[PDB]
Amino acid sequence: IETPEQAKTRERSEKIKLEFETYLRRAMKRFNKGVHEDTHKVHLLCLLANGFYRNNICSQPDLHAIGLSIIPARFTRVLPRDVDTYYLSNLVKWFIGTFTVNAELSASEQDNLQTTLERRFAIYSARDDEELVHIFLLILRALQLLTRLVLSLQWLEVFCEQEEKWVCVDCVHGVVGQPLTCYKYATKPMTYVVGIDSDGWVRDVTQRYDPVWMTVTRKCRVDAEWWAETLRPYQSPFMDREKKEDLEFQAKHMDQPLPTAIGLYKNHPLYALKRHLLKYEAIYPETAAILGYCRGEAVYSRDCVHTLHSRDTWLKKARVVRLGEVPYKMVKGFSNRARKARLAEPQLREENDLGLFGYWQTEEYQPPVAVDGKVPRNEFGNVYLFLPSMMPIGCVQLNLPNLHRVARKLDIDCVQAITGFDFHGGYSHPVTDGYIVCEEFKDVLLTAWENEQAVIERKEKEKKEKRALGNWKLLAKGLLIRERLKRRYGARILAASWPQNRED
Amino acid sequence: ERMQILQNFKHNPKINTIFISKVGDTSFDLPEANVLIQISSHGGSRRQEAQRLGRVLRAKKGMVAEEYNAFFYSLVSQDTQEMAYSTKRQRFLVDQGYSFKVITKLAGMEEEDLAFSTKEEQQQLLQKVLAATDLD
Amino acid sequence: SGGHPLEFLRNQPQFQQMRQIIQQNPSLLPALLQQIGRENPQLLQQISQHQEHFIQMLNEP
Repeated sequence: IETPEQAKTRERSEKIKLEFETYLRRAMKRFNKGVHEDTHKVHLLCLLANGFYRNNICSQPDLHAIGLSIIPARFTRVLPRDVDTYYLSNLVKWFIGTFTVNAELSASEQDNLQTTLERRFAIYSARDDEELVHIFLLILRALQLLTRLVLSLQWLEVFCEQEEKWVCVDCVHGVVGQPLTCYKYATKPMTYVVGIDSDGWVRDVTQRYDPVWMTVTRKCRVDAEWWAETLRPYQSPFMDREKKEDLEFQAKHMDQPLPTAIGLYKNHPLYALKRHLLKYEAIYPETAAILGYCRGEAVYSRDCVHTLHSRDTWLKKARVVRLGEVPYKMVKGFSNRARKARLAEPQLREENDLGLFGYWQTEEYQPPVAVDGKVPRNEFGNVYLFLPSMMPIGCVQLNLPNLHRVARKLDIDCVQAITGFDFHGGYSHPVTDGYIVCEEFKDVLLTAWENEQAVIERKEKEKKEKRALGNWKLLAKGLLIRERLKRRYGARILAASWPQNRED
Repeated sequence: ERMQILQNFKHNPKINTIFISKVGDTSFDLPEANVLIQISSHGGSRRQEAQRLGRVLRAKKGMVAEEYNAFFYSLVSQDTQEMAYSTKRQRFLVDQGYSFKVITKLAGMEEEDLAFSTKEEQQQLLQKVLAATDLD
Repeated sequence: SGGHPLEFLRNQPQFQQMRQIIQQNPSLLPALLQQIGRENPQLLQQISQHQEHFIQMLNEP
């Protein structure tokens, strides 16, 4: 009703303010969640360091000697290679009847863990389950047994060469070789399980004990890359042992649980279920055998499911689709007015077909060769330089500012080197880095470019002075001009000068 | 900015006076107007300024009955070479039957207050013009 | 030598208290969390790389 343009401007300002406030809020939320995740990672690292310290204390020779003295002669005469499940069960049964649980004993923080364990040996009483597990670990290490202390963020793992397997031992309930029982009687909800050997090497054994490892835990754990980098310094030198453990884990997890929940099937390379697949993924071939049914949804091979890139991005990734290849998958696109035409006509929303060609349909992009001092160009007159291998043979990319002007002065071909695209401003603006020129004419041109720079280095200060000179001249004239008028001067005239003294 | 100024001239009633340099001949579209005042001359462009005048002024509804519905004024300095330029230029329009009345006295200037009322202000303008040397 | 940004934190009294807490008794864990909840971008950034020096510092008696 009054200044509609002003009302529109006010509405746009309010919209901009709201957008900026939402951006600030989401940035703050991102920062807070990142801080929380890093705090959780640091807490996990602190628990890992505590496990390291406990394992290091358990490696003392005095504790091992005390345990060996306590161990009866019937157990000291059995070689580690002859240790089986029955021997471990008998040792656990003896250990339970030897040390009792007594939390009423005084616990001083000043007393070190080694001193506390020595006191427990002297009194044959355990303050808590942790002390009992530590004492049993010392007893096992007394016989020089290859044993690992396993903590959930506790029990032991004994390596038996008769089967070459890690058997779990829990002295709390007299449990030997029952990972399910250890999982049931473990600590707070299980997300990570780490076994530290006496030598200090750490192994991930969460798969063995957690039956929900492949469905829920896998998606609820820490970053795989960061955890691998953290555990890289402490990787066990026994590469063959690690390979055997990995093979055993794979054999255990090869379609053993067979879950039927739809949500577990979503985003899973193990299963490769129905529509839950991503927008850019397809099934190659489409005749993949059905691996099972989940509420009427067919299971396909993940090796038959592939992510497909577009021909344009195949070229960007230095790959060329084979000539005549049928586009395996047709998807939608998000682009300029070509895409925006879907908004005007709804019937073209699904008509937009983008061919995502597979890796089997693309061989390789072979860059051309410059001939007769001519730089090859694309359909748009430029060169795609997403990768160095994409550079045509006989061409060099030069990051010289104002090089194209010098090339045109020397009549030298100069082609922009497209390296990327900027999506700012709502459009994918191209990004170019340097100019692609013929190598044979490269170096001389460089010199000319340098000469051009030298020209600027010669032709800048001079011109500045020129401006100043003019200013001085102007200033002088100004004074003179004013002085001149001073020499001259230091409505009646206008209204009646020429055409009045005769008319009136 | 040129388009913004044109839109303001077309739509905003507060601004109804636009200063245009030589670019107003053919470099852009001239919005319909009724008063066109020519102060500076090319030097004898008898056809260029005539075409410019034809393009500036268009037919306006409401004043069709009156024989004077569009106003064009040419400010010419007396006893100068601008007189000869104007005389040479208006020959083409006179050949088309267009009349030209010479106005030496403007009625109403005495009552209305205008700039440079005092002669010393005109001296200041002379100083400013002389400061603009032959470079400009 | 292995010049790390954690070297200043190696002898930092607050970080010395942190490493002493992490050494044996994790009872005071949340308090350090609050510290890392206040402002510690350098600790967040530099703890991802070269954990050997960090763990060795944590295990210093």
